Amino acid sequence: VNSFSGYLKLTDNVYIKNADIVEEAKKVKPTVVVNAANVYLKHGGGVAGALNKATNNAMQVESDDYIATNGPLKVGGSCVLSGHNLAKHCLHVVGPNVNKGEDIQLLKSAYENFNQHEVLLAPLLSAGIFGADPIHSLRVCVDTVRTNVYLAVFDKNLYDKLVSSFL
Ligand SMILES: CC(C)(O)[C@@H]1CCCN1c1ncnc2[nH]ccc12
Repeated sequence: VNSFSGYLKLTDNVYIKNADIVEEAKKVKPTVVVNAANVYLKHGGGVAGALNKATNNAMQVESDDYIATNGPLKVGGSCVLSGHNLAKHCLHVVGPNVNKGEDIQLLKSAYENFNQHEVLLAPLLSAGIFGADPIHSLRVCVDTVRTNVYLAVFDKNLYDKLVSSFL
């Protein structure tokens, strides 16, 4: 039993809700919140910009030190950093950005990072400003993640389409 509330159950391990991931994290304080990161950990917009803003830019300061030490992530890769005031940890995961010409096949690799964590709050990888089809991202999530994932979908209209079209 966990403290996630109001989710629709899609499969044995995947749950979905129309919600702002920032407000969800602040309420639940999950062990792991997933960020929709880029390889530079430059948290400018979308989920990343919103999460970072909610940390008063502390996420960006920590991220800049991480990059200065380690260099950029790989597309499809991840790193674990602090969750600041939002969660214990933030798993920064880089899905392919179609608006940069990146290979959508890397979306499965991106979701594989979730399997290293028993329970996560997360957005749909590569959706929104990353330019992929959210229906496809949900399918890849369900077919790749085996741990317990609670998906927050910001746009109510998109949420209804994801639910109604889910196979
Ligand atoms: C599918 C996406 C890209 O993840 C959705 C579609 C709109 C934005 N986005 C978000 N989802 C959850 N929490 C969020 N907080 C700020 C933005 C945001």
